[PDB]
Amino acid sequence: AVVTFMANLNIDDSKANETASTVTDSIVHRSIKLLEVVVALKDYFLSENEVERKKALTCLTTILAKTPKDHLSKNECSVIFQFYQSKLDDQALAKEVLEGFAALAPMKYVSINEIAQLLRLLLDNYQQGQHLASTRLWPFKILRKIFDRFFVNGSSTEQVKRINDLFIETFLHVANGEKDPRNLLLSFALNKSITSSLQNVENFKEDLFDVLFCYFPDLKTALRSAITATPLFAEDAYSNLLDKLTASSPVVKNDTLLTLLECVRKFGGSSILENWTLLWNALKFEIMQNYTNYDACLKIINLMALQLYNFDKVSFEKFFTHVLDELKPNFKYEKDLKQTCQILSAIGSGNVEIFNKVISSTFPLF
Amino acid sequence: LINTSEVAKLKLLIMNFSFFVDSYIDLFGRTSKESLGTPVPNNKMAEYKDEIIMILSMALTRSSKAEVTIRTLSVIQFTKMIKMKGFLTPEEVSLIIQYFTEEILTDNNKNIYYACLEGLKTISEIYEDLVFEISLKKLLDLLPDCFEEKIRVNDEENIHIETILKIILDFTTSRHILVKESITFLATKLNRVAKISKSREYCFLLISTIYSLFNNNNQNENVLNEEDALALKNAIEPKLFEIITQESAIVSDNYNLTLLSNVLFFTNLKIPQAAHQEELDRYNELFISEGKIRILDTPNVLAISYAKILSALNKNCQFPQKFTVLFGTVQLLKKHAPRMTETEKLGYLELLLVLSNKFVSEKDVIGLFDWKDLSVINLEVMVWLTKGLIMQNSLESSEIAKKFIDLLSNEEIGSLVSKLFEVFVMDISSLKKFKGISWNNNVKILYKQKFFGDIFQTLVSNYKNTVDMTIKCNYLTALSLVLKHTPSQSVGPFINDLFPLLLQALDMPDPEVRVSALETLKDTTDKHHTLITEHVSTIVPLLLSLSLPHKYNSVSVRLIALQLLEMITTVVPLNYCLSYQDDVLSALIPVLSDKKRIIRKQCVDTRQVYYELGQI
Repeated sequence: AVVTFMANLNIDDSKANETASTVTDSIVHRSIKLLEVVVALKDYFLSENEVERKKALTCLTTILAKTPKDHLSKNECSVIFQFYQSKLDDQALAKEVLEGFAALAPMKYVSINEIAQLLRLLLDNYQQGQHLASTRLWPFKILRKIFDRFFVNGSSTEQVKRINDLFIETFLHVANGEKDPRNLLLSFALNKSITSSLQNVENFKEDLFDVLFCYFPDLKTALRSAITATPLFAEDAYSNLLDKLTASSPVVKNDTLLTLLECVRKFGGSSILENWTLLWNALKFEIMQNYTNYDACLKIINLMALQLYNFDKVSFEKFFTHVLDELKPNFKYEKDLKQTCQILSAIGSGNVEIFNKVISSTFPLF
Repeated sequence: LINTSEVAKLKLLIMNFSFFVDSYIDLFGRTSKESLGTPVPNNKMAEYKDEIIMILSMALTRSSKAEVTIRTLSVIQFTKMIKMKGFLTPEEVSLIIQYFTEEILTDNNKNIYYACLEGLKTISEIYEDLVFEISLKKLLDLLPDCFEEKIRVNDEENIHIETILKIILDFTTSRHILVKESITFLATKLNRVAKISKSREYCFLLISTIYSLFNNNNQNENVLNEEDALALKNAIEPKLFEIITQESAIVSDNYNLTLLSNVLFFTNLKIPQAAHQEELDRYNELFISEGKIRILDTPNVLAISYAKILSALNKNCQFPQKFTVLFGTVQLLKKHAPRMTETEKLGYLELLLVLSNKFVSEKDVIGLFDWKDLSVINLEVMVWLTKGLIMQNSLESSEIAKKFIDLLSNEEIGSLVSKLFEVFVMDISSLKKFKGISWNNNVKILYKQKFFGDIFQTLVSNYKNTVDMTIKCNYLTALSLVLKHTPSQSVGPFINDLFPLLLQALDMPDPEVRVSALETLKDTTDKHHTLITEHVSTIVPLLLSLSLPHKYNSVSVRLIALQLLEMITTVVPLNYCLSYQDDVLSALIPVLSDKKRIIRKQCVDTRQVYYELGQI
């Protein structure tokens, strides 16, 4: 197969995928020439001139992604040796290394030595996400895929239990330098998953929202689904969410009311049973303050009442008696009927029993 | 480059050399801790290295003490020449260290003083053993056996006894060998000045220096590593109990005992977890189960240290005796309270809080509840436990909060509860999610705001539903003591209903509530304006009385009254502000003439700004 040599030498001619197809044809022909072409490329990008090195490296990464057939773990670790040295030397060739990382992370051919060498040195020398638009765009990809490969709790962390804690601050290392919305979405989704799927985040929590808040201002619903992903944002969510009841701009108020919707939905009943009084105080203040914010806060009140009712009838009864003690003159008299009547309208729209409670509590008044 | 001691010639020589050192650096390199002795292959500066060394040595030393620029440039060029990779031998840097130390102890000139400090610190960060051997050991040797002596550097010039402590505080902030040996030697001298000498301030300063050096390393987590901090602990801790045994100034003064508690908390904060447990067990055996000291049977001051011990020892390790020590300290607080001293009682309360937030679960606390007895000790116990419960963010703490509000409607006990109600919301400084530690407690930062949202509303409703001296004063004091620790700008929705009690809280003895309410009116008038406009005719003379000198108006309180007067005059339109110019101008004469002068300067500024706003 002369196609092997002609592709291996014509990649320097900036043929891009045209010679990559010939490389694949060569690999099909001789079935052993993949290693020969990659090792002949190993010193082919060793030349300092930019064209030679970058064009050899792009095809090396492409055909390495196209070669998951025979690919050993220690050979794998040796493959990223040149990836790291190219990261260390210069940029504008490190991008191809970035697609190579984002291609080698998904595959199961990641050794224990590889996961450790990654989690240590991919930020030791490269310091991912610090420079250049694409050279900061792809690091989020490579860390996302190395998370979703085996570090994600699909098979728990029986052999990747070492990377849990340090992955927190290696994702925090790659932050505060990405401004394009795609990297923002990526960081949001990474926080969302790295809190919820991942275990023992409570030891190192509340710092993963730092990158999100720095990227927080549009297409921001990923951050909003993140702050509601797991009850670990519980301690975090209110920490910001109550403050967002005091926000001035109504768009963030509405978005944060939606986030509190998913929060009350997926923080069980213990947290809502904990914070029912303060949340009703804040949401009544916002009722007096105000897809608008008013329907969002009525849905907040409805879901919160439903959560107390389904979790503990005692808590929902305490809520109902507090609401009655505070608003009964409003219902019985001719003052503030709109807001309070809508409040118990949303409350009673939860179930038949709560509706009967609302009816028996308000109809005798007026 | 000719030998000269003249200010002009030597100064131009030194500032020229300042560029040749840079050329040499750019051509060859700079120091690394591995390249501390490795020289570059060839250059012409090596042929001139003796001349530049000699000229720098005579420029700093063997020179008059009046040279500020000459000696500053001398130490700067000394440091810069050190900054080259192994081009100066350890003998040269030893001579430079000796020069810096001698010229810094001889001359007080803060130019040469702080320049020599900078040079010594750079040598410390580039030469551990060298500086520790020449400068640090000598400085530790200048101090004598007895306190309050003149540290005779030479025949005439002498420094203070605290000068050595200040110099120790200066460097060794990031030098592992320096800081560890310094902690050891300062502990040795603490023991010695307590045993063979009779001093208090020297022991206090030494233990505070130990605390500061531990803090400067726990801020880095690497100057004293986990095992390094363990070894230094094993060195200092027997040296700390042996000075506990003798009356010293750490047992004689409870403040030095608190400094020892801080030192133990810092040195156990950097302890490996595998080595925590046994130590914890030892403590769990030394303080609770057995030992001469029994915190569960007899009150003792050293118990306070054990609190800092428990927050610093591991949580997710086997600590079987946690509920029993909580019950024992509750019983001791109930029984021994008249004979408990302030340090003992505060330490046992901190121990209660540490167990509540760290070791004992919420079930132990809720099983310890007894509201039948309306005694002071019972309220202390329930408040300091439900404080950790609030710090844990649960129903009970939030529901117990309402219980407290209700019980605060009592006449003679509701007043005590109101004045003690500050405890629920305070900083801890020992149980938060500190950097490093993660097993510290069940930390929740949202406790403050949540507690406010649970307390304020009911309090204000009760105040507006109250008549008399006592119960209204209780409501005001409780809401004020809650709002004082919670940030005022973080509690916004509550401000509107808070404005009546906000205006109420401006006349009461504690300057703490005064500063808090003044800050809260600042935030309110920054945000709210209808309340300010409708209430200015009421607030202005109250701020005037605040600005008047009084047994309750501190100079800071009057300064804050000035600041609020300025802020409310800025926010309120000119219509009302014109009507309230002369009163402020007249009732401020003891404020621009009081004991402090920032108070005086700011009262002058307040008077001038009021006058210019009224005249325009």
